[PDB]
Amino acid sequence: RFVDDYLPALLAQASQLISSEFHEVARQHGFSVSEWRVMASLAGSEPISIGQLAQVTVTKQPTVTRLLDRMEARGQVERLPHITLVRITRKGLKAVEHLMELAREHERRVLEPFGLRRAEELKQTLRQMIDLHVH
Amino acid sequence: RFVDDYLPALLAQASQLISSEFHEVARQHGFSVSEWRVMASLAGSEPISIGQLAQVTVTKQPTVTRLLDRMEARGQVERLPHITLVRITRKGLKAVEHLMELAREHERRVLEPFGLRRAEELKQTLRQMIDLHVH
Ligand SMILES: O=C(O)Cc1c[nH]c2ccc(O)cc12
Ligand SMILES: O=C(O)Cc1c[nH]c2ccc(O)cc12
Repeated sequence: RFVDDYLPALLAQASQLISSEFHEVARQHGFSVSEWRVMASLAGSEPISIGQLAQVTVTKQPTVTRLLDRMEARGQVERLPHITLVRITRKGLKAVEHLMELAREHERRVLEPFGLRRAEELKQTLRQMIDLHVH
Repeated sequence: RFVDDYLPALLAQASQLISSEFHEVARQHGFSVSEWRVMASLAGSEPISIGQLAQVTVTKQPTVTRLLDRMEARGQVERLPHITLVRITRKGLKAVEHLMELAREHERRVLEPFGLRRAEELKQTLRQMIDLHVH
């Protein structure tokens, strides 16, 4: 059956199922999905462009702009001129650091049954695919 | 940097980038994303439940119900009693079969740089992850 082996369908189902699990934790800790993606993507990062942030958070750029309006109002991120760059603030980092710990724990549980070899192979393949297909 | 290696972010970016490429082709051939996912998921399949279809198409069940209302009106799918099951009709299969050929061609181009070993490993890992995390 086509869909059983079709790569884009497999990627999309695996992604939705694993992410939905962690999104429950994120909401339990007062975060929306979009807030979690923005703060976790900026944590430990150099300032990046709005376009880069939109790509990594898989969010449309106009949606990201509205999101940054309100996250900047709450002091969690800051927009800078270089093209507009964006960074997480210390307030945002302190707000998200425990959640990032929990995210790493959840990821470890998801990948443990596969073993280190298969887990690293999966992550490397995904990184290579992103770098080939990004615009 | 957290996000560079975080599995759910990697899965979601790879999935969005590869799928967006094929969605362009689907629209060029008169299909919406949701129509493509439903018809391709049902092609060659036994009738499946609305809940199963919602999971495989990564679409919320109420959205799927509205989608099936209009796809059934166009004669592309049919809802049956067993729990409601759903199948593709011959009209729907004829409408989507060429697009499925093009989808297989696009998938082959996406996976060719990785080689058969890495491609099969990726697909097997994704299938195993889906089967572990589905509800
Ligand atoms: O839209 C995409 O590429 C991702 C996707 C998720 N579920 C699907 C089921 C069938 C299909 O053809 C594609 C998909
Ligand atoms: O929401 C998800 O699990 C998927 C996702 C896509 N891009 C992200 C960037 C950072 C992050 O923590 C998660 C994600």
